[PDB]
Amino acid sequence: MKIAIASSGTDLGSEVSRFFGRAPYFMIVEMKKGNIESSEVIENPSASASGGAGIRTAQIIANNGVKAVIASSPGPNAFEVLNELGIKIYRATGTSVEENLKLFTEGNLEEIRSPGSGRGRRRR
Repeated sequence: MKIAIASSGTDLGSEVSRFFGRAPYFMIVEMKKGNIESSEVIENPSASASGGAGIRTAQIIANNGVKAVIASSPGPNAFEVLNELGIKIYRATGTSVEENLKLFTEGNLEEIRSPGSGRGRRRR
């Protein structure tokens, strides 16, 4: 279970920045026993040059094991793929990264998912 805070700046000034679209600063938080065991931050490579990018960084967020993605992208665009992926989507109403961390440990924020193995209806 890894919690990833979109934007979140790089220190303690960018409180969630604003929205999640091309934020070249996705903070990664590998929580283990309710105690952040690793707090790092990865910046985007060329968010202002490649063709059709920004929300494409999501594919990479899933390759990092980020089972949690708290962001505030404007529209179901990002939440659309994160859903077809199978990861836990999260919404960032707006508050701060420091508080967001302890906020995920209490399941305060909201999350959305999309299971594909429900209602067992086998033919036989």
